[PDB]
Amino acid sequence: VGKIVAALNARAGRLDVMSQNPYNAVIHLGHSNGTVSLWSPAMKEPLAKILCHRGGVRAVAVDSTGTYMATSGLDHQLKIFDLRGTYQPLSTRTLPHGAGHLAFSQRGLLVAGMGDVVNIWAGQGKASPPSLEQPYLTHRLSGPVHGLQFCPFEDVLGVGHTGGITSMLVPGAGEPNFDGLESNPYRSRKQRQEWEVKALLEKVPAELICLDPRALAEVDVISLEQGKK
Amino acid sequence: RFSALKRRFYVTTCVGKSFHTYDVQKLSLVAVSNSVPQDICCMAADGRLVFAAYGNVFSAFARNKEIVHTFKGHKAEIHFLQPFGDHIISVDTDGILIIWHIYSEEEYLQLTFDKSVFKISAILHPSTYLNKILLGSEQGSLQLWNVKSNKLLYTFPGWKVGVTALQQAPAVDVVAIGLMSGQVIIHNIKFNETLMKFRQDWGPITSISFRTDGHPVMAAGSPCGHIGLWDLEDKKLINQMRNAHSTAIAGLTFLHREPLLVTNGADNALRIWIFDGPTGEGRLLRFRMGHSAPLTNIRYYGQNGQQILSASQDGTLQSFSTVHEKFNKSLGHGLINKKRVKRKGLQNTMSVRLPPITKFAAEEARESDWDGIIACHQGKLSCSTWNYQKSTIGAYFLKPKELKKDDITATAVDITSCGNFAVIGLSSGTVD
Amino acid sequence: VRKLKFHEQKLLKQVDFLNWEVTDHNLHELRVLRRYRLQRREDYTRYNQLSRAVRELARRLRDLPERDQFRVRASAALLDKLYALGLVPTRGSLELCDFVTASSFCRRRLPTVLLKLRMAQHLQAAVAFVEQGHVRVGPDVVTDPAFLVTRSMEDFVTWVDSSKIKRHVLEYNEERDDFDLEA
Amino acid sequence: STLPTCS
Amino acid sequence: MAEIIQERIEDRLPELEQLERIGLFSHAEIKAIIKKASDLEYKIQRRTLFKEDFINYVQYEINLLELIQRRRTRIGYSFKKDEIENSIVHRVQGVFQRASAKWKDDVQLWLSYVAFCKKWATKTRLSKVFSAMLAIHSNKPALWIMAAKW
Amino acid sequence: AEEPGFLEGEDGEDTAKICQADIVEAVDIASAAKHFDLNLRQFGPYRLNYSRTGRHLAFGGRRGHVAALDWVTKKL
Amino acid sequence: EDALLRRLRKKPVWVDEEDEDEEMVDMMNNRFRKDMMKNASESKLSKDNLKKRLKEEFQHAMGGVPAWAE
Amino acid sequence: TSLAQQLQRLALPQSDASLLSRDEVASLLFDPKEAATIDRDTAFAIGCTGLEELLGIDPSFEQFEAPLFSQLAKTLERSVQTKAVNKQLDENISLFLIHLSPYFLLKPAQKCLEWLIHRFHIHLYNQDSLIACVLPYHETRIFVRVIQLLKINNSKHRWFWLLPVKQSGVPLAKGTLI
Amino acid sequence: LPNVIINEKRNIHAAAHQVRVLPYPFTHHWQFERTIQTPIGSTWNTQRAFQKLTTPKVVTKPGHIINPIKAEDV
Amino acid sequence: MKVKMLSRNPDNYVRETKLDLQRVPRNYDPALHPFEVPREYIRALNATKL
RNA sequence: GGCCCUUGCGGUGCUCCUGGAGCGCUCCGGGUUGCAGGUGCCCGAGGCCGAUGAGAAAAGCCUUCUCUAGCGAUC
Repeated sequence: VGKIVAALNARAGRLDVMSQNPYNAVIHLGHSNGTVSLWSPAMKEPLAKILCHRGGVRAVAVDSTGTYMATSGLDHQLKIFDLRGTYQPLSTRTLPHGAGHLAFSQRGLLVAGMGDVVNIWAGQGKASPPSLEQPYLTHRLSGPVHGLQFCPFEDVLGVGHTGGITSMLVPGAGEPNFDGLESNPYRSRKQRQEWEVKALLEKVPAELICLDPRALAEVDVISLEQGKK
Repeated sequence: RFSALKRRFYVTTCVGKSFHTYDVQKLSLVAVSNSVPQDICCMAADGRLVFAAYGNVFSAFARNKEIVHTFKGHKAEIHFLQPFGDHIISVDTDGILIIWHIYSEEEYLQLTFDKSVFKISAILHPSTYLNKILLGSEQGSLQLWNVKSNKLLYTFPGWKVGVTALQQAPAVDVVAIGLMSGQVIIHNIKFNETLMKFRQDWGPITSISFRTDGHPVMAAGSPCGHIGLWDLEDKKLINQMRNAHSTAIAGLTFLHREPLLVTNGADNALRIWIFDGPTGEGRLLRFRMGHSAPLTNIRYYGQNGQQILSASQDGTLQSFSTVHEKFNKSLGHGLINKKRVKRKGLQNTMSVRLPPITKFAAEEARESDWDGIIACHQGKLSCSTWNYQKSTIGAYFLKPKELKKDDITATAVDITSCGNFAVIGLSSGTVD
Repeated sequence: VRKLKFHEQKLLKQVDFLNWEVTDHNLHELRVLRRYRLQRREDYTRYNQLSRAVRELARRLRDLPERDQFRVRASAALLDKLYALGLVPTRGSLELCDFVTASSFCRRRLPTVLLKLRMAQHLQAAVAFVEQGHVRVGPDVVTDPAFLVTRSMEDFVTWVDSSKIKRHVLEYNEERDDFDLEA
Repeated sequence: STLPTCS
Repeated sequence: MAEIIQERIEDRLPELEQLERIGLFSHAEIKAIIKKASDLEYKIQRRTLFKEDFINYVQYEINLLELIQRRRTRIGYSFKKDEIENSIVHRVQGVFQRASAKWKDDVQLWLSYVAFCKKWATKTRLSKVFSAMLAIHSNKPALWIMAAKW
Repeated sequence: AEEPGFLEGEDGEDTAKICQADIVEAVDIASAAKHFDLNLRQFGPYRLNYSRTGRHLAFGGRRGHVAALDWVTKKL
Repeated sequence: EDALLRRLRKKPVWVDEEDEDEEMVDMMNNRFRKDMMKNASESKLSKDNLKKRLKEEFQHAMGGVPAWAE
Repeated sequence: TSLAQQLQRLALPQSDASLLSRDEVASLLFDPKEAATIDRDTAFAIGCTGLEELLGIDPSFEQFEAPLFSQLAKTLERSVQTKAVNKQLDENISLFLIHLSPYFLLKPAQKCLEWLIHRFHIHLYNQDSLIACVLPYHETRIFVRVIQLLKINNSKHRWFWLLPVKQSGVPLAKGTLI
Repeated sequence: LPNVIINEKRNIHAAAHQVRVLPYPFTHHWQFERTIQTPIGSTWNTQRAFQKLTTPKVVTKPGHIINPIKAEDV
Repeated sequence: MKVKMLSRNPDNYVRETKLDLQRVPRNYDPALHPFEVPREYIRALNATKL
């Protein structure tokens, strides 16, 4: 539409660490206190605050399924949290250098960017978090890392740094079978414009964002008893 | 030399009493070493340190700048240095070979060889060999030694010419041997067979390098300044690079897994060659060059004092910066008919070359507007002008109109403070 | 992107990517940037915010009693500064002080004043001349197009000497003198 | 290299 | 587009999984059959249609039926004929009906349909085919003789 | 119809020490073309983003270099 | 891949007694050798294991075995 | 353009755009508009017919029936397989082109070349072999067509001097060759 | 939760979209919630699964006269 | 070492001719298609408005 | 002035070291990392004009999109 639906004051100082949960659609904010705040456009206050580090948090990343949360901080600790109602650190590991950036692939691989070196941790992922015991692949960049992301449906990793941009080969990171009607790499212009109208017809309002994507299904219990009265 | 924490190669060249280090990517100076009391005679590098020998004492350099370890105990000059792990091998003139631990500076082992029977002229440590070194002699025999056991494993009868170079081929058991006659012999030291032989009629073999980028090419230098390229697969001569350096070739090395050749010489030049053209024709890619002939006249240029103008017997005018070598510049050769030089290059146009400059005068005012340098050449009537900003020779040749012959020469030149006028004296006694 | 069908338009009404008038007012701003060539959008913001300050001062001054010495002295002080820069046509009442806009500041820039003096006929040509060092305000040469010229200083904008454009003007008028110009 | 450092 | 083809492949899935139950076919063979069936299905659901695509579809199903028939004798498994063979025959009959509706004037397609009905189909299905033939091709005396001969 | 990729060592080797050059020679020519190293150091450090469809890539430099490209083919 | 490819188609003169001995050298605690380790078990490799380890590193660095060498 | 130069230098035949779309198709026998309406079965039939015709004139072609003119070659696409498979394919294609070179003026050789271009994209992967095969017939017009198949626009390309005969549609002159 | 604070305030804007009453014939809200769980679009279901979910209750031929029931078709 | 990477055959995923229609593979994995409840509610809301 | 397979004539393609702006590498050493208070930012078109005013005019490349017309729905 082209209008600003919400403008929220975090009241936490400078904001530089931010990520979203694709399953949950909520926004994660890292702070120097060591806490991560969950935000939605409807509320003027954060949905939840989770203390994760003894120092300032500088990176945050979540998986596509929305189950696991990966954070790193100034205490040189890499943490994995279970977002499904428990909010406990599943795994802990101390690092020689500091993990500036974090990312998650569609198959559950986790990559951490420490200085000029990237490290990828791999786990079976079948109802389990990635294993921080020993990394899967390593690579050294020309300069310090400034950005990481996985290609959606390819087994490559994109790294941005001072020297330039590099593309790595990461076997087993991309999801094999894509849906032709949602995200087709081999789509024509006419296919693209048909999809865009369908998406625009199906846009979700901002106020429906909650911690539970299925919150619309449950009956409004407080409105029940008001009607019963 | 390869480096740790930095995936780059560095080349180190000896400069009198010091040495310089350059990155091979762009030939940019990265360090300058501290001076030593005597001229450096031999150098070696083992990645971590740089070893330099002067007189009968050799020292180890850290960070490419300062010494951290010095080794005394030799009574003769050292010609050979071989890094061996945490130990260093030094070979003297009289024939003493001593192995030293670098950090503790103690002497591990001392070995002597009879000068009449076996004078060491080349040393090599073959790859993947446990505590084994290969020794070559001027008499022509080769000895394989084991440092740990301190026994002679085997003696190669070799050839009667004499060994001048030893180089490890890209094979587990194959080495390349150069001879004084100009013959390169590819030999397997384990089973004692000669795979192939190559011969050049240019003098002794100076240095040998192997190309490892997927093409079986071998390069051997000559004291004449020529380089021969040999095909190992077909056992033939590929091509020859003539006059790569005016003086004798000192060292040539192919970069690892790269189609690049690094050469230096006594003509004060370090050059890079790339074999990417058709039919494997090497071409000049990069160079760091100074005057190749003894200097004739040097004068400070500018009141700021960060540059000096210098003239040499090679017929060139050059400016050397006193703050950093990145600001060094060359004004070119003395050339009449510059437009012909564009068509044919510097070579094939040697006729238009001018005699070397003997005296010159430079003035800094009006340098943007017109020429500010006047120079007189050897045995020449006319005086030539030069331009500093344009970095080339000027557009005028100043002479008396009435004279045409070269029997009279120019002896004294000067330029005025405002830069408008130049005063030239002649051997006949006329001042204009 | 595609032309919406009749049924699609009803559900997807008020959806337009390029035109967001309520949010950024880009279409109105674009006319200002093109009409008076503005290199940076930031320069337009400073003119617009400063224009609000002039208008806000005038409305507050109006609320003061008419027979007040403070209002009279302040009103005369405000209008003489605006008239000097050329933002207000005459030193009349405070009613003229309300007509100043961000475009009023743009009309006082050097490239558009060059246009009015008929030294250049095209605005992109006028910006070119100052950037290439052909226009001077007094002895000083001005290269920055963002340069508001005073009415008094307007009398003394002219071609810099030893310039090719001045040579063309003198050649046309049969007044070209090699001695005076090149010297 | 596998030479011992001392003696 | 692929919605009709997807419907037809999901209709083809149960006999393939029953064949995997039999041990007649391996899982990679089922994958290859699915791939080639989808490739042949994409050709006959286009906006521009050619007869050779229908012919290739019919020939591929006939070849698959022959391969199944050969393998059943070696295995000795004669159960579940109706789950697989009748489904394939019904699909081929539908393809023939669509092809004959699209191209009525081609006698050769009609004769191929008659031959397939003789070899694999119930006698009443072949009876319906002759009535469709003689309804629009009553001006050919030879077709009357063939119906009377049968 | 597709299967996810895999990489396992043999004779007790550790996958961490395996470098990219070893992978490229052992993988088909199609995937080998996806590994490249753009060298733009004159501008500042780069931030990169992939489109939701994996075909397109856009990146931005600290000094102000903004470019969008299809990365599968080498077009800008 | 190999199936598809098919469809498309002395005695050393000298010996060293220090090498014949089955002595072990510390792969760990040596700067040059620790980069050559593969798993944690090879903190100390024997003489024969070191030889093939050194040889294969040389061939990997050289890019393989040149054709003219054999 | 420094980024543009790096990207155009990084270009490879494997990541060609025409691999991912059917807007344009390269064909020796047909214009691209008609060539984009040809199924793989039709091109395979043309190639098999050309090879069958070639077998009558010269027997020794039979060895090319299996690796290049069979179902296995029909299903095979080079980009999916490794570098060793591509190298073996390069050897087979070079041998087959060496055998084809005497008969290039005949129509069956043109059909076989059309099938090879359609299936293996030899105009991108095997430029040198194709040029070696077609070079002795540089005075003919089918040579001009084969050159028009190639892309030699870059001035630093090996075959850049053959650019005008592509742009103007004229045979190569012998003086330029000399 | 050891170090997690959960905002107890309710999202009134989201609550407006939820169903207020409990529909007949459901006695408990857990019973009604079960029926709405299954998605019906073709995005989340196969084509034949989609067809059986969207089966119309009454199907009439457009042009045929509909007569009253006659003794179970006599 | 044994390594495999996903390599889609372009002839499988791209149509053969201009006359052909585009091939659309479908995956019903719920991870690929999130928000099944809110997305369907909007479609039902749009249906009543139409 | 000098030039002798030449030219008061013209053109190309590579190489030529970032001040801050490719840091970190002799040895030694890196192991047990041992919830104060924040309410921002943006929103003016009127000509003491020139000749409509991203002036005007012409060629070659990509991007976005509009109309019909067949064709497809027969199982």
